[PDB]
Amino acid sequence: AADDVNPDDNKEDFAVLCALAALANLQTTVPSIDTSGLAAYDNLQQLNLSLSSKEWKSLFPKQPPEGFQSDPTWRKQWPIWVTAAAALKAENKEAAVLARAGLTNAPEELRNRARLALIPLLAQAEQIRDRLSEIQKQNEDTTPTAIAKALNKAVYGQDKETGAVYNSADCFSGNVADSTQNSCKAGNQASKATTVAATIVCVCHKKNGGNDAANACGRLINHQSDAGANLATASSDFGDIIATCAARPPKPLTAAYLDSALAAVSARIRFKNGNGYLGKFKATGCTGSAAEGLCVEYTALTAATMQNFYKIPWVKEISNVAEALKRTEKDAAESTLLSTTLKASENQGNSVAQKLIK
Ligand SMILES: *[C@@H]1O[C@H](CO)[C@@H](O[C@@H]2O[C@H](CO)[C@@H](O[C@@H]3O[C@H](CO[C@H]4O[C@H](CO)[C@@H](O)[C@H](O)[C@@H]4O)[C@@H](O)[C@H](O[C@H]4O[C@H](CO)[C@@H](O)[C@H](O)[C@@H]4O[C@H]4O[C@H](CO)[C@@H](O)[C@H](O)[C@@H]4O)[C@@H]3O)[C@H](O)[C@H]2NC(C)=O)[C@H](O)[C@H]1NC(C)=O
Ligand SMILES: *[C@H]1O[C@H](CO)[C@@H](O)[C@H](O)[C@H]1O
Repeated sequence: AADDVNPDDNKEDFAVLCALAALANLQTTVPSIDTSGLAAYDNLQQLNLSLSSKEWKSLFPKQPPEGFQSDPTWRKQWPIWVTAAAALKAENKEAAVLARAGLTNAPEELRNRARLALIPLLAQAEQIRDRLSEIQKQNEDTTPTAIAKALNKAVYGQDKETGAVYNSADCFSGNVADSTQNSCKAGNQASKATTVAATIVCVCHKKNGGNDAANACGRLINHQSDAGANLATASSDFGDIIATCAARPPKPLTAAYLDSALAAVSARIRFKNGNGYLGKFKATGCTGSAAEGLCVEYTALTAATMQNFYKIPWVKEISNVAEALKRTEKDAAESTLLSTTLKASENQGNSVAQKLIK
């Protein structure tokens, strides 16, 4: 019976699935967009405003005044100016701005020369700040909570940040089917095994009624019960199986780690007779019977249609997280430098008075 599903025959598939199941209820840090440069630019805007004429200061309203409501620069800059005016209203803020810049009690001629000296500096800093602001916006949905929810959808079919647990109603799309064979199919019209947890049930469960493949996923599982007939009571058996797993992903979670996990699974799916299979398959279907199979049947999956594996909900959710992280990793690294530059521009602005006095 070497060709039947025996204890440990799905052990290596189970190690890969355990790594994926450990993405449930995840508490990870994400790569941080360094936005300290936004504050540095705001400080430059405040210095610029402080040094401006009484006529300019008088402008500061929800939109530019009549005559400028359609000027594209005023439309762009209005909220930035308004924020600077508001921040300068705060007790002793303007005095602190001027002191940092060497412009306390500055003669009027010096205030004007200083403001003019800031024109090229601010023009250089604008596009740097605008890129940093764009990165912030582009990445604002790459958060620990959004990742946890997506990964809990992947593992357990539960769109929640924490407290996700095995429940067949959520782990199998629409709950378990009439038969194990139908429950353990994914990608077909009647796709059912749409989570990592359902995949583990299908690849690892002990069916009731004899001729089961208990301990296919490892001899150290203590199957205290079974999955029932046709997965009717899979939850108790899943608890025994998952108790043997304690994979931990790298922290912070990376796109590379997630991509490597999906590639590993992809490299293990085997094609036979027009379907793909994860887990040992002998004949008939992925039924939980030792002489048939303990597997997921990727119905109609072939090497040439493998793109469809990436549309299965769990795979798509993990892929989406990986893609979000892939972008945020790079944008976080870019933002470090944008922010350091903007802080450097603030320091430059604070020095122009020394030059001009001399
Ligand atoms: C630091 O703080 C200073 C103030 O101390 C602030 O300066 C102001 O910046 C705005 C930037 O848009 C300047 O706006 C221009 O204003 C002229 C008209 O100027 C009169 O009116 C203002 C209103 O109070 C007075 O303060 C000023 O002294 C003048 O009396 C407009 O003609 C300009 O429009 C052209 O440029 C825009 C781009 O800046 C274009 O979007 C617009 O379409 C216009 O360009 C087109 O027309 C031009 C024909 O003239 C042509 O040459 C172009 O090629 C194009 O075809 C603009 O609205 C304002 O004057 C500045 N004020 C002072 C006192 O300097 C800085 O902005 C602030 N720094 C930063 C980085 O925030
Ligand atoms: C698993 O159970 C099925 C259905 O009873 C049987 O056909 C196989 O021989 C057994 O291994």
